[PDB]
Amino acid sequence: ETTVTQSPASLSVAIGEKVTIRCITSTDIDDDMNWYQQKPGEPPKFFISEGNTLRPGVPSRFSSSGYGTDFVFTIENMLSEDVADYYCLQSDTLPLTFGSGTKLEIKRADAAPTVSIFPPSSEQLTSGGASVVCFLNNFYPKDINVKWKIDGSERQNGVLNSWTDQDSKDSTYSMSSTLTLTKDEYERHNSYTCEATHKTSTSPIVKSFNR
Amino acid sequence: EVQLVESGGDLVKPGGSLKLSCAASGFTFSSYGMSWVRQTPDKGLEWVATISSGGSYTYYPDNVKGRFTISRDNAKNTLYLQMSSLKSEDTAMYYCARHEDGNWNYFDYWGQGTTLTVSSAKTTPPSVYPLAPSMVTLGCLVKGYFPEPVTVTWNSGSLSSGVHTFPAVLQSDLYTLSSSVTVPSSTWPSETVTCNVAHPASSTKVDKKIVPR
Repeated sequence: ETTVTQSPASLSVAIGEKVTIRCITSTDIDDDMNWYQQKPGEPPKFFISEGNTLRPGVPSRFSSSGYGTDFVFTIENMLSEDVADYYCLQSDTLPLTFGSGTKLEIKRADAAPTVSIFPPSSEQLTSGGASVVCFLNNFYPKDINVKWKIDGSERQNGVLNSWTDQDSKDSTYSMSSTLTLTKDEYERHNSYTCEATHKTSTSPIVKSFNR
Repeated sequence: EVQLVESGGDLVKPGGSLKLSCAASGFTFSSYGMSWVRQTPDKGLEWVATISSGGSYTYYPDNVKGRFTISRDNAKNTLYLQMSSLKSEDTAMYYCARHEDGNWNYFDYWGQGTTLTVSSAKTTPPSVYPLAPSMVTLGCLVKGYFPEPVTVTWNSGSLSSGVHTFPAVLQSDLYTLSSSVTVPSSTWPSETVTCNVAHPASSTKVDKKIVPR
């Protein structure tokens, strides 16, 4: 059927800058291209319908162009409230197909992560488990690398990593890293460490504990 | 003002069946085409089915035809999606949406969405573990629950600033997530800091106090 290639996937820009998203259809689609905005947690919000006609209530700073296969959606000057995911939808032929989306990020000043490590809680050891958590908070850019070293030696088996979305207040990121491992394996070692290399530092910020 | 509220999302075994419903208000229902769109974090928005205002025509994409069935009740102003032979791949957030046209068209209005989870995993409450060690940072580990969601607050919502709750990550069988809160050093442990976790699926609600080891 009709395929729609959207780009870029993710775009990092600073407040005020022009944002340009493009959607290209595999077949001539006329002017039946639609655009939606989606904030985290909420459902899609209709911004522009067929014929590049702005839906009522959408700021004039938004607009789209195109007829045929090449469609362009632009935001004159990105504001804070515009940071969201944008999707294009072709409504010319079934099946209705959406673009892959463009996730916007607020480009802000670099920031080092505030790292802290937690040894497993007593009641967890009791139930035979032993998880070691390490929080790296309020950093930026999102790109960071965590490594767990159980006594100088690195570990790769048993690590769970979760990142949060760009903070709606300071535009920073935070990630949780959890090293899970048998109570035995745990007790039979000593130095547990959480190594994190962030764009914001030449030396890998390290946080560890013993026993 | 247009309003669409769906319900029926739930945990279901593979091959099982479900019937999502969508209540529509604020507009003359029998005049518009209605539809169901689903969304996943790895495949994005995906049109599932559409039905005409009269109910005469119904359209479906290949991957879902034969198993899903859309239908409408123009008297009750309700939309339905009958799902059968669910696959692990049908796990997604399902949105109820309206078409601006009488048949099919683009989507102008969307409901809040209901989430469906197809899995053989059993409902299981989470084990809550307190994470104890300028300002200090404390955390809470919610481990091994299923399905989603789980609600995490600190001091029953009294501690709002400085809280970071990370997205649950599907483990092998169960989910697990963590939350961290940071407070002035003068307030802990001189003041108690409890972490509360509610897992509605199992009607469980745990309150774990973060005490210094």
